[PDB]
Amino acid sequence: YLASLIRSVVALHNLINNKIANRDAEKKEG
Amino acid sequence: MSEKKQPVDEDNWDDDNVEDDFSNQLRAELEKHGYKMETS
Amino acid sequence: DKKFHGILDQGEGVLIIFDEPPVDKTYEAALETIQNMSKVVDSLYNKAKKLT
Amino acid sequence: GSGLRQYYLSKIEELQLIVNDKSQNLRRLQAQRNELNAKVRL
Amino acid sequence: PPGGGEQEPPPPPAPQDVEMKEEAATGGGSTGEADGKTAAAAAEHSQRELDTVTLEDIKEHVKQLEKAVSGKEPRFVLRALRMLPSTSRRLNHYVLYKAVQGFFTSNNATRDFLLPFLEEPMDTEADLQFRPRTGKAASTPLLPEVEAYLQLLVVIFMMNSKRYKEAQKISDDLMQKISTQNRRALDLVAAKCYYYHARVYEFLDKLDVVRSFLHARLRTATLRHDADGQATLLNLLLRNYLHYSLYDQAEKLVSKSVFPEQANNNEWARYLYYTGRIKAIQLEYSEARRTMTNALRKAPQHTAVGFKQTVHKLLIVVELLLGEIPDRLQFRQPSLKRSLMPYFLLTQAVRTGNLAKFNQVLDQFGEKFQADGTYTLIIRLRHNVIKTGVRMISLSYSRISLADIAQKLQLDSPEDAEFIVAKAIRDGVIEASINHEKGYVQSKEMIDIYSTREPQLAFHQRISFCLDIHNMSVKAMRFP
Amino acid sequence: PKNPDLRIAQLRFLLSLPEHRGDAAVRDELMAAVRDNNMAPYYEALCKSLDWQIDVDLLNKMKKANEDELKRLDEELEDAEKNLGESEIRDAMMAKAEYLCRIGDKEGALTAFRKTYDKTVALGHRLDIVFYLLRIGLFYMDNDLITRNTEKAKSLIEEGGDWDRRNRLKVYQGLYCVAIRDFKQAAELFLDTVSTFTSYELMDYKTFVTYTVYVSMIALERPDLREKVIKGAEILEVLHSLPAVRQYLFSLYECRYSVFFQSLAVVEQEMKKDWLFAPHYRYYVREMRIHAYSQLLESYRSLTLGYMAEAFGVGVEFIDQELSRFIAAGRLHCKIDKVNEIVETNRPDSKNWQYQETIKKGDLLLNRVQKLSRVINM
Amino acid sequence: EFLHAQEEVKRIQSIPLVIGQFLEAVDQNTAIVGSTTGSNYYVRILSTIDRELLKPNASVALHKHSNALV
Amino acid sequence: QNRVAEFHTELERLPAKDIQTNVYIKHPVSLEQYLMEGSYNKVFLAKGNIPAESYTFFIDILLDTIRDEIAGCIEKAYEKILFTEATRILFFNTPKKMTDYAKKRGWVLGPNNYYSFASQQQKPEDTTIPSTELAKQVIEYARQLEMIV
Repeated sequence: YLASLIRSVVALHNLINNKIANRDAEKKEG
Repeated sequence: MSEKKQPVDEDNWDDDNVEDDFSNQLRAELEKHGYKMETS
Repeated sequence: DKKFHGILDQGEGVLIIFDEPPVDKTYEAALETIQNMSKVVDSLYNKAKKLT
Repeated sequence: GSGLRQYYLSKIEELQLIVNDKSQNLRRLQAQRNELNAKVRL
Repeated sequence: PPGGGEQEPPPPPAPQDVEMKEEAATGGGSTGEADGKTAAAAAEHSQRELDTVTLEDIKEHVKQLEKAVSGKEPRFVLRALRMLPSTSRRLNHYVLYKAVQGFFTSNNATRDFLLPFLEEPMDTEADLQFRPRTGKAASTPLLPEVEAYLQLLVVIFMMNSKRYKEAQKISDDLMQKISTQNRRALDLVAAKCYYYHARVYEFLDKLDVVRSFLHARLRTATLRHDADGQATLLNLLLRNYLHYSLYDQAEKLVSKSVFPEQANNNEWARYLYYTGRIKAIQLEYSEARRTMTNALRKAPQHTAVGFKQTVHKLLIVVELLLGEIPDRLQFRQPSLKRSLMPYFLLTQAVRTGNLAKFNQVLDQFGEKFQADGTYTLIIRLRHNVIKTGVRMISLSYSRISLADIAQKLQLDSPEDAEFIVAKAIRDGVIEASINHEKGYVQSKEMIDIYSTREPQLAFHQRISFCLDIHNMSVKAMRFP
Repeated sequence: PKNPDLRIAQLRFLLSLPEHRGDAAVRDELMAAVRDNNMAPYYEALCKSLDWQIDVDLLNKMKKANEDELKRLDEELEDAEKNLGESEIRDAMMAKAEYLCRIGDKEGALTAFRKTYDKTVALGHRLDIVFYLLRIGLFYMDNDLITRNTEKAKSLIEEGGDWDRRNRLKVYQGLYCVAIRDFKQAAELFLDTVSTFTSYELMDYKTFVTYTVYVSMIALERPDLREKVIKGAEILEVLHSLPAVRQYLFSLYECRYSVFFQSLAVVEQEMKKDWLFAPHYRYYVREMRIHAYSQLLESYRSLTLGYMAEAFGVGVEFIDQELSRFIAAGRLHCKIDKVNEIVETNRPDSKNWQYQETIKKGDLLLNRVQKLSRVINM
Repeated sequence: EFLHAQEEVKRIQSIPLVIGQFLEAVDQNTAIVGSTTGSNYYVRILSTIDRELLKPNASVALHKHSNALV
Repeated sequence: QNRVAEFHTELERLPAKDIQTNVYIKHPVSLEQYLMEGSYNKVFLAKGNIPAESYTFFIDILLDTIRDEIAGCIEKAYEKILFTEATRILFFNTPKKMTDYAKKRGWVLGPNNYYSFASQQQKPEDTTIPSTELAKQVIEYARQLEMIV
């Protein structure tokens, strides 16, 4: 239960780090 | 139903077990908080 | 004063001796990692708040 | 139309929705294969 | 006139610049994600849809005379949009009518002319396929009008603009329903109007016409499309079944439509709260107070929003219907300081044994209590006056006599003692048992929570919860 | 001057709030009113305090000639600019702003102290200025604005220990750091007692120790608090002087549970004629009762309250209604008994307690990642 | 196949190896080492080496002919 | 008829009608305010206040619905009582109420007592009946964690 509680937070870092890199590379391209 | 049947004859929101736990010593520990690092 | 692993009884006049378990170590280190995981989500919470 | 077209026009909706759905799912799996293939080739 | 004359040029161009461009970018970007972006179930203009919740409630209310917003509506409703040469004509008209606002006078449509302005979305080869665009352009007759909070004789033209918008449900359900999922945009539009058309039907009588409408509007869910459209109408279905005081509530329980699985952490938060009051009136408390507590902590993330004032009010009411004693102002607000002061006195007399003091305050502050919608406390609060005392004793004493628990409760006699010790076990207060050899009330202690499989029962849900977040993360990641 | 100015604001803190206790209060308020050129805070007591004496003409000439002693030089300076240095000289506002705090009010202090703030950029000048804002922060007791400049001096002025502004880092553990957050800022931050002497501005040491022994026995029950209060030597000398400190210490550690009501009432009788008269035992007595009980209920798991009738005090019914207050509201983990006359205790296990704790933190972090899942991704 | 690919790189060691010392790193996967042959080079590094082992000025192995970090 | 959920949803529609007047509703809600704390056969001490005609047909059901859970609670941890505790306190010194309890229920008055019977269980446990299905959860744990999601 400890190991799942960190693994979910680790995969949540990869969301925001991708969602920042997605739209900010878009909004400067346009 | 069932009479529980018998034969014989301020504003202290658990801030009361805080406040009735609280009545005689600390009021000069309310801005007596900072004087302690040249002697002690 | 922890000189001794025992317990007393007033209603019995009886001293009772038990041993010591070394068990409570995994759960102790478990909850402190939760205190660290509380802050890294907070570090992500303003990161999404500062920019979507 | 309500009895002879609407049986098809309402049914082609969800046939469009799943093709709409898994195309997003496909291109996610497409890019992940291109990461490992560029990793193995290098 | 020298003081107020020079203060006239700065107020127009700030709505003429940024209030001009925001929906000009939104109406362009959502259109490009209506034409493109086949998977536009979650547009990024859904956050702009969440912005338009917050935008026009504070950005503009009136049409801003000295000619600022009065020229927006004849510009933005004059949209035919034929093709790339005859849309670039209109793309010039985003620029050309700006001189009509600034240099010239605008077209003043004081609450009435917008309904004949809905012929320019028919004039000269207009578009009916862009029911998001015209659906937002059916919200825009309301957006200066309704949100100015007039509620005065244009309520009927609020209604007629919504009938044109209910005719846009007809254009969704009959006119070229080809796989665009615009209802999930229109349902939030069907929310926005029916927050105030709710208020409109609070300024007038009952809603049995809309009840026939809302059941049919709920009917097209679960077959055609189902996300957040079923949910928001279900609170609109529940709130006036609740506001009307009839039986009304077992219908809600058998209304087996509770579960559209999410509502973006805002509608689902209050949805638990509306049904929390429902389960509270049929005397179930512990199941009620745990979704009362769940609704308070789910979306409180503002400052005294108004129904946060109400869920914090009703929460320890039902916890003063079991008899545990939390009281109130540990999270106090400036909009709560006034609304705590009768509720202030209400919970202190529970712990004390004085009831005429409680009947004093109820007689003193009953008008505020009756304003809150909590009439039926007193028929069941005098219940918990002696239940709070007996649980406090049973939590204190491990093995209490009947012959002693009375005289402490100013209860005079060892029969009036266990005149509170035969339904409390039946109501689930104390574990304790009573022998008719001693008449003593003794309870035991729970030890087997770690000795027997309590923890791995609770863990299996939370293991399954944490893996779902990992599954929601990876499925929603690689959009680049 | 300003170093014996601690007494005036403390005696002013003492007078009016006990309404019955006002005979000896006015007998030395007259020392604080018309003497020492004290000017403001009793004219604002014109409808608060007593009828009056004629304090008008005798002192408005004494505020005038002493202002006229000062107000000529401060506003002009121009004196050593005759030999053209920086067109100024530094002898004017740094030497007379102290009168503008002692006898001049906070308004004459606030405009002078910021004026000499930008005058000199040294920490050693910003030493004495910020400490005067904090000493006047006790004087007019505006105890919210002077909570700021402590942290503003914690940020920039505090660069270490190493005898320094430690002079008034005796403004960092008894004026601002432990007030009404006090459970552990008395605990962690009272570890050092390391000096003795009373210099010309250390006017309070021996009665200051009576604070830090009455707050000493609070931090830690018995993981060796006994060394720092009994095996300590500088604390040993004052309890050798003061029996009321010594007997109250040696009641608690030596487990004389019967003499607690004696030793608490002597502390209570000391708390009858003390200046601290607005918000009181935000730790003490019936936590010190539960501090007495947590060590008494320890080592005895089957206890009888007939033994409590003489080992701790009298009133069999008084202990019984006392423990009914403590158990029933979430403290003092035990289960009292009726006519068997037993005080039985129960404890959590080495795993039942932590399973109760991990179920609390697990719900908070789960509720947290509920919200952040839906802030992003629609 | 990527774990079969890591193992097949490992023929590059084969122990006629020479010893240098790590000095600095420019960017991703390219660094500077100081050899024990007296001179100083600008080399390439393998993707296999875990990057936690770097900067004590660590003792490193180098290829004979091509002189890379191995 | 134990419709206390139906009771407190009925009172929502008549706020001042049910309280400020209407003794034909004020008496059944003062009945219910009696029916909160300890006044359920104090109710029978207030039996003789009927404002209408007799109301007998539903105080007989109120006679029925009290005296049977009275019999249910004496089957419970209220273990055994002599005849005179059933006399003074239930109510009504002896009519064929003793025929009511001896025939609807058991509790035969033998030698000077109403006698209780066995009301306990054995409490068996296996805790390896879950060992088939707890293994099903563990296989499911490594199932979704290994699958390419």
